[PDB]
Amino acid sequence: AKAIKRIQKIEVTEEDQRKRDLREIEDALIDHKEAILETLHMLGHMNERGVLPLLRGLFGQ
Amino acid sequence: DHKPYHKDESHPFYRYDPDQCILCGRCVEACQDVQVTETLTIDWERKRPRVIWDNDVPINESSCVSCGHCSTVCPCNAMMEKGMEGEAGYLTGINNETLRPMIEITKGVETGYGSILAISDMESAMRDERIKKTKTVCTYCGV
Ligand code: SF4
Ligand code: SF4
Repeated sequence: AKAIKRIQKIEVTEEDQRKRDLREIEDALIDHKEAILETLHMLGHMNERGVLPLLRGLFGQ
Repeated sequence: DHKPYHKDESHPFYRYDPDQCILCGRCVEACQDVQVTETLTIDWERKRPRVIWDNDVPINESSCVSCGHCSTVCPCNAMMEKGMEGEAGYLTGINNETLRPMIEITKGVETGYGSILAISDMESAMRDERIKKTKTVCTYCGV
């Protein structure tokens, strides 16, 4: 039980840190699942009413 | 001025819009001298001359060989293959019940053809995105 000050950092690997950062996005996806599905429905309706293809044609040409 | 005749969708492959017919007779010259079937004629004796089939008989009931020359040689949408109706553009999908007032409102407001025609050319240009034209050789007869 002597006096020590050195610290040894844990090995958070490249893929380990990545999987934590991705889980961060995956959590906010769950937190906003309600709005995500709502937006997807709205977007499906925009394609349904030619709004999306109309814009695609506009930029493509 | 609207022509006092009805559109003939009787044929399963092409239609005839009399209100859009310009009596150019390109279809008539094709059916008689090119296809040489002699179904297509124009009754000039009428108040509003129109493209007739046999003795103004509906296309399905008439002696129509269904070659499709009339639609190939027509310069506008008067003789058109039914496979394009409400399918070619982006604004073409709109139901005629709402598209007809859409047109009347446009005519009332527009100034010159030059401006609105330019807008139409933009939809026409956007059409390249969705429509593809590919050359092929027919897999029917040895012609
Ligand atoms: S080719 Fe078409 S637009 Fe021209 S006269 Fe015949 S039906 Fe009318
Ligand atoms: S498809 Fe019918 S209307 Fe056209 S040229 Fe042939 S017979 Fe005449």
